[PDB]
Amino acid sequence: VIDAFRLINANHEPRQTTSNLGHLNKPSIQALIHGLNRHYYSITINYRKNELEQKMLLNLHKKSWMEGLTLQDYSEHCKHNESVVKEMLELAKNYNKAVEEEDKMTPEQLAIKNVGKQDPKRHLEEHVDVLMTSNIVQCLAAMLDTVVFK
Amino acid sequence: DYAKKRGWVLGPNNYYSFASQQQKPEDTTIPSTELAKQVIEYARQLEMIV
Repeated sequence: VIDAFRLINANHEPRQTTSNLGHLNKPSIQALIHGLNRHYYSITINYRKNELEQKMLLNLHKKSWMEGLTLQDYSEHCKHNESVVKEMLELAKNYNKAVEEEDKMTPEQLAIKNVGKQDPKRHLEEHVDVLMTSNIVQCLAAMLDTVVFK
Repeated sequence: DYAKKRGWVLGPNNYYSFASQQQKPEDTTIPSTELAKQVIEYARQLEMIV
């Protein structure tokens, strides 16, 4: 949240118009209340950047290369998998207990069925995505290493 | 003559080995390229728009 200003004198229109470049921002209610376009006027802000700035701003979030080919402590892998599956067991039970409804529930009542109560479907979707991504990545790393280093 | 026709060692008299071992295949090399392709295809089908 940022903006650039300048002062309007006591003279009419403060500035002249030869494009739509001024009128693209829809000034906020608070700024108007506190004096915008009455005592001061805004100016468009441009964040233009050169080539080397662009190249380093892209290079901040980049980890070392070794991190790419590091496996996980396999024991921790298995513990994580068994924990999530032991959660999916109960989530599947609740999914069953919840699909049986949705017929004996008013079309409006459903929109409130899920407020303060776990929903099995969404959690199952999240856990399935997590499990499947993690396992695929670990497997691929293991195979890729198995080949690269002798 | 019939033993000659077939691939029999013709050992001691009336003693010919049939090589029932079938080489007893035990060597394993961890075929990886196939496994890597398989996994990348899982990921492909997982992330494409269907």
